[PDB]
Amino acid sequence: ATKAVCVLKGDGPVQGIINFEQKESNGPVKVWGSIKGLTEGLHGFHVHEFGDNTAGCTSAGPHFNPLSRKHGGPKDEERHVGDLGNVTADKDGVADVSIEDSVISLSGDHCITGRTLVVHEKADDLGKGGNEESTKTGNAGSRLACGVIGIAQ
Amino acid sequence: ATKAVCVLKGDGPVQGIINFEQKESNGPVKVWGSIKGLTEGLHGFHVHEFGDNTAGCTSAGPHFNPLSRKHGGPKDEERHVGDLGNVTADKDGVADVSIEDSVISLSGDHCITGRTLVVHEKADDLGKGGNEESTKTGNAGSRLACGVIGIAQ
Ligand SMILES: CN1CCCN(c2ncnc3ccccc23)CC1
Ligand SMILES: CN1CCCN(c2ncnc3ccccc23)CC1
Ligand SMILES: [Cu+2]
Ligand SMILES: [Cu+2]
Ligand SMILES: [Zn+2]
Ligand SMILES: [Zn+2]
Repeated sequence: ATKAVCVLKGDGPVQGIINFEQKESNGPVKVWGSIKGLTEGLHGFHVHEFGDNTAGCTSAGPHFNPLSRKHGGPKDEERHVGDLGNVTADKDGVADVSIEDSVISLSGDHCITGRTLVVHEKADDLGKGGNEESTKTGNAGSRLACGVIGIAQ
Repeated sequence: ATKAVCVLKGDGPVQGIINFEQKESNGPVKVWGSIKGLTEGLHGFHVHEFGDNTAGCTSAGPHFNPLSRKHGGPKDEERHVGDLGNVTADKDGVADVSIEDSVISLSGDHCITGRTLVVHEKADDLGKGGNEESTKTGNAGSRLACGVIGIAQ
């Protein structure tokens, strides 16, 4: 298998740890971990293009989009490679994450390693919000925490 | 050109920013930036194998060594791919870095993107210290600051 990992930090209380594992080349990637310090509800969760956090999470640029598509949800055909939807926090501010995604990869042109995982301020509307920004960012707002996705042992 | 970047942080006062640029595929890589908060003297400077900072800089593992060689300096034929020698701080605590290396790459099997850059506690002896550890780590001590090397715009 191929493995990757991301430590999420920002300027506020949000922080987390997310693991990625891919059994086979071109097969699905399991994504799991925990994020804390959140407000209750949905927070957009995306791989952004650049693994640059020079100036904070803003430096990571737009959602990772090697296939030239519009923004969507992870269950949509029309989506960015980096569109992993939302994580959902309870009242305690914790999101336990355990999903599988077929579009991200840990090798090749869909590879997310060396890019930035970001957890956002607000819900991602998954492109269904009825404005142009919806089909670009999902209207998920600012970047609460992020980290560069790295190769794991 | 291909570009990458790394934000160095840790538990202490050391922090920095390092840029990488590779003009031609498989060509030399320019490495430049600044590290502050260092004690006066040499600090070992390496790409480590993993981009895992789960538990801090320790999680990055040994030096990036795809060819299973012994530790050396950047000028040596016998070196780890990640062996970038030392950065050198004055009394101001600053090392202003400007290196070119032809062994590291931002593509291929020697790609450093997705791995961890680390600045160490003390001098790297470039494998000339006369003990087994010299030939593994350069006796450069603990990990003051690190970050995952990411794809840049
Ligand atoms: C509760 N935990 C302990 C075992 C580590 N965990 C996993 N390990 C390996 N692969 C996974 C794939 C999908 C979801 C979780 C895991 C689960 C976290
Ligand atoms: C457009 N680019 C990134 C920053 C500017 N560039 C540099 N390249 C290489 N070394 C440097 C050392 C100090 C300051 C700037 C650079 C040229 C490539
Ligand atoms: Cu996003
Ligand atoms: Cu090192
Ligand atoms: Zn998107
Ligand atoms: Zn080494």
